[PDB]
Amino acid sequence: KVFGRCELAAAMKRHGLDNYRGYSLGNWVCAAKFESNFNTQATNRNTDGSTDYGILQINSRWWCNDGRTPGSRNLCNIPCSALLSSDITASVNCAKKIVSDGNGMNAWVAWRNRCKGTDVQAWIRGCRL
Ligand SMILES: [Cl-]
Ligand code: NA
Repeated sequence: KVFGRCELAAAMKRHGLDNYRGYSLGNWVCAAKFESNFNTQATNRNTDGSTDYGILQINSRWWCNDGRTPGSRNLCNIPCSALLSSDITASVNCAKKIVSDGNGMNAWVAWRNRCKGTDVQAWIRGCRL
């Protein structure tokens, strides 16, 4: 599914991401544009050989098991495939655990490289609040 911008803003608020560990809702919406272009089915290869999955692009080396990444820890006890669904619960439960891993949202290179230091409110401007 390719979520509409305000549709995704609405969903992440439902699960309690607005201001989670101090990161305003718009930082998450901003992360989800640039990681995946708003698409729950997104999958990408990293060099280290790991793959990034879904809306936020959760990585298989630590975070979910995909069976092809040596040394995977499956720190969300989850199949990476389940994070491509249309129901973003698993991707949020896991994202809550990553962000809480100390380096915050800097765990997302597109957040660092593109969201951070910006007016992350443009990402929810027009959302019915
Ligand atoms: Cl932080
Ligand atoms: Na893993």
